[PDB]
Amino acid sequence: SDEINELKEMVKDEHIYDKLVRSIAPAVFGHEAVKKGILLQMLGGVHKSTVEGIKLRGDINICVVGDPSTSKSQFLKYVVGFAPRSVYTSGKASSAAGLTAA
Amino acid sequence: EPLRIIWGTNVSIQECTTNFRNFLMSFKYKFRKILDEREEFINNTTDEELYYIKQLNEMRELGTSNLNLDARNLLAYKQTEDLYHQLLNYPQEVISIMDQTIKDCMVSLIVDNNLDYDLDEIETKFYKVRPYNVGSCKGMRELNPNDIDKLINLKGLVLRSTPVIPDMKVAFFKCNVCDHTMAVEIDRGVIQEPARCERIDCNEPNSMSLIHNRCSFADKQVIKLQETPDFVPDGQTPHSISLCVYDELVDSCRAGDRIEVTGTFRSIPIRANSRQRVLKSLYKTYVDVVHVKKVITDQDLAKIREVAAREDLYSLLARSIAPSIYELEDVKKGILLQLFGGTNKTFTKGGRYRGDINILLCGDPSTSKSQILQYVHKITPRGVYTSGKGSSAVGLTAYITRDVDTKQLVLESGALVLSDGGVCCIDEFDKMSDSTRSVLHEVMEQQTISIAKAGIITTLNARSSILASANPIGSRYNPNLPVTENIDLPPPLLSRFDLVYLVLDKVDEKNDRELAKHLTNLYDDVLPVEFLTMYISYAKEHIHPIITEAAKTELVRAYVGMRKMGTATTRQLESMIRLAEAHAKMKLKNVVELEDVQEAVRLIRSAIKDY
DNA sequence: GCAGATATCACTCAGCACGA
DNA sequence: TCGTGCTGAGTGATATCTGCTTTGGGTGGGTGGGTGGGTTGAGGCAAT
Ligand SMILES: Nc1ncnc2c1ncn2[C@@H]1O[C@H](COP(=O)(O)OP(=O)(O)O)[C@@H](O)[C@H]1O
Ligand SMILES: Nc1ncnc2c1ncn2[C@@H]1O[C@H](COP(=O)(O)OP(=O)(O)O)[C@@H](O)[C@H]1O
Ligand SMILES: [Mg+2]
Ligand SMILES: [Zn+2]
Repeated sequence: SDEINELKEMVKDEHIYDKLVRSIAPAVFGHEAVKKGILLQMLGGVHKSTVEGIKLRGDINICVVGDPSTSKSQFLKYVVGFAPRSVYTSGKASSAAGLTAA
Repeated sequence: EPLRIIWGTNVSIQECTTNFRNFLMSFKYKFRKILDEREEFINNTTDEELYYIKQLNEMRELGTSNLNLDARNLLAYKQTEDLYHQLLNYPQEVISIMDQTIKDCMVSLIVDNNLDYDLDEIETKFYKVRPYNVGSCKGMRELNPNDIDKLINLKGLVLRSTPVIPDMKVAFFKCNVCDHTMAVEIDRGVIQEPARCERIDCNEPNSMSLIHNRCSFADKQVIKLQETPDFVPDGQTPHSISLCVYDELVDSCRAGDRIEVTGTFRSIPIRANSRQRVLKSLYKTYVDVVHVKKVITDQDLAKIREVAAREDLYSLLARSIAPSIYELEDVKKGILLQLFGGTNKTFTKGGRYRGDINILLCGDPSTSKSQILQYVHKITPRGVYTSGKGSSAVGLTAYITRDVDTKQLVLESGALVLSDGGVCCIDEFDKMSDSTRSVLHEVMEQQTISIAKAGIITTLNARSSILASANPIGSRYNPNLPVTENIDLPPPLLSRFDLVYLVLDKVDEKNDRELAKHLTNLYDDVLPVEFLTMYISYAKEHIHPIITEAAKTELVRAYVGMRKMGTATTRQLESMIRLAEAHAKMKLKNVVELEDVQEAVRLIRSAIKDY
């Protein structure tokens, strides 16, 4: 009941969207678009199956491109340290297997 | 009055016990000095005190059951001259007698001294002696049958050790009928089992059963020792000898370590087949280890704190790190600050921040680059001297393999992983394929390596400092063209390095003269390396600087000024922070002052060089 | 021919009741 | 008050008996021998 009360208080606020955007990745400084993208990725989208039987995707993929020395890996480390289920992998270390069924 | 005597000899055990008790009771280290013709070195405090009495008292206070013994001390005394030979020739009986005498001495010390120490703890404790320095170190290729069942001394390299093996000590039997429990001892690996229940009312024969989980057990481990490479006569496969260690000495030596072991050179038969008493005529040889040696005081702390007060400490340390190198004070200073390292930060709501400094030494060929690399490689406690074109991308990080003994998938540690907490060294950075260099991108940024391939998904910590060197594309460095052209390497990579030095061998009539006079004398004091290592270790362990407001107020200014004159990115500000923290560590301060950060920024501008 | 696990038979010992 | 001949009982030594292979794998070898048998497939890494 108490957690439900807190949740409904959260929803009641009319500035929820920007509050969540600001909260995400607190360590990094003022990257609103990237934080918004990470949030929307975390929420995800509805997956549906037509009358056919073919499946329409419902997940979101985001790629952050930037010059070195910028705050790219900080976002990734935050997601790894916050998301319910997640893994961290490197491009050079990873291979066809391990990144897929082996 | 039967007389106890060691089998096959004429030594009375009571004589051994009384002589050892007298030696322990009254022995002063001055005798050891007298024996070695060191009479003039005798003091009046340490050498006039009962050595082993203090050893036993310290044992009791710390609650330990081990007393390391020196045979040369036995030789020093008068009553125990023959005891040395007896120990050498009949190690097992003498060792057992010494253990029992040590226990008796402890009990007598407690009782006679009228101390309040409870007798229960000492009574139920097993005491063991570990003699060492028992004579010349025999070679692994000089052990003959003559030297069987005698105390020998060996040195070698550990190759592999088995996991802990439980060895039975006291068996436990329970009668199936009357549920009566009795404990029986084990002699020579044989259980003295009872034929029938020991009770009088119940005497049912063959009704006793062994309760496996109530018998007392000890620790056993088997190690393989390979002789040192030097002993190899004509370049063949080095020989190996097996060792057995029990109780405390278990898990005392790791794989790939040089140790000196004293033990009994035993021999044991091998059964021809599992289901018969038949034995092979050839006996297996092995060593029963009784001692293993792997080959800060308040006074030192009072001494160390004296150096820190010295005004010219920076110059002293920079001049002592690399005594031979001449007139490279800035390079030496930069190298030194890498050994100390920045300050460690544990940080939730985010990620850990590590104060590790990366230095690049790129310049003209003949200048002392590799020499400094070797000099630092010696000082650091951990590090791998990897080179260019002699290392691989996988070889640096980690290699996936399988364990034959366990038949399980395991992974080895690469050069970077093996340097966790040390300083990695790379010689030819330019002569390295960019495929392998991409590995270093994550090491210098996240201080971790993540591998996901062939069913292994795990991350290995690589919290190490990188010290690399590069040479110019041409035969020398040309000042005219910019830095990004002369040294190769991607421009972005050069920005990652905390400091990037540039040492060039200009031609002059005085610099060359002085250098020649300095490199020819081989055919301004510097601290001994032994003390310097302790200094850096103490500073790295205890001190932990914390930034002050004055530091931030001008650090913002310094970073913004660096960016204004224009390559300069946030990594430079983080490098300034790390360097300021590291320099404060040198002077043993818990607060970073304006002077230290000024020195850090001074070093950074004057490395690339102030055209 | 050789070692080990197994079962067979024969011999000798401590208790018992009676007679001296 | 007591001494000794008969009995059931239980080990000790000895009689027959099964077994004498056994086993998949290269720190068990090839002077133990093939009539005792062993017939992959993906994934990772050095060389280039
Ligand atoms: N906006 C920021 N907020 C906090 N830290 C930052 C920011 N920008 C850069 N940094 C720091 O600079 C360092 C360099 O970034 P890095 O992770 O190397 O980027 P890349 O992923 O491109 O290599 C990071 O470790 C980070 O701590
Ligand atoms: N300033 C100096 N101090 C001491 N030795 C020097 C100095 N400059 C050059 N040398 C000598 O010149 C040689 C340079 O070789 P090296 O250090 O291997 O150069 P690099 O590693 O850069 O190819 C060294 O053996 C060293 O003895
Ligand atoms: Mg070199
Ligand atoms: Zn019983």
